[PDB]
Amino acid sequence: TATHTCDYAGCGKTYTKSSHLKAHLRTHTGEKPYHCDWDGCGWKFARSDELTRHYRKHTGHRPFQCQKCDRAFSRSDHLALHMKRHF
DNA sequence: GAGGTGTGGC
DNA sequence: GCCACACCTC
Ligand SMILES: [Zn+2]
Ligand SMILES: [Zn+2]
Ligand SMILES: [Zn+2]
Repeated sequence: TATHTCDYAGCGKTYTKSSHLKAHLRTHTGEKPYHCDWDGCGWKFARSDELTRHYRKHTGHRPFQCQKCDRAFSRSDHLALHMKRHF
């Protein structure tokens, strides 16, 4: 039940929220509103969370620490898969 | 691990 | 719109 349809070149992809469609439309337009501000870096991204992932390459930030060993991860889904190895 | 992206509470 | 969740593919 998706009411927000993409009307670009007969794409037809449909989403549940308008903000989802607006983000998808960037695949057709090449718009990248989220700019890395790291010194000397000119990378830009269509989604804010893609920029977050990029910043963690600059900072080495790994917020998701495994509570059963010393390993840490930049993303929760990486940790979740690793945790299965403990059980 | 990384890239891409569909989803939904707020 | 922000943000992280969740899943697929490589
Ligand atoms: Zn489209
Ligand atoms: Zn950067
Ligand atoms: Zn572990």
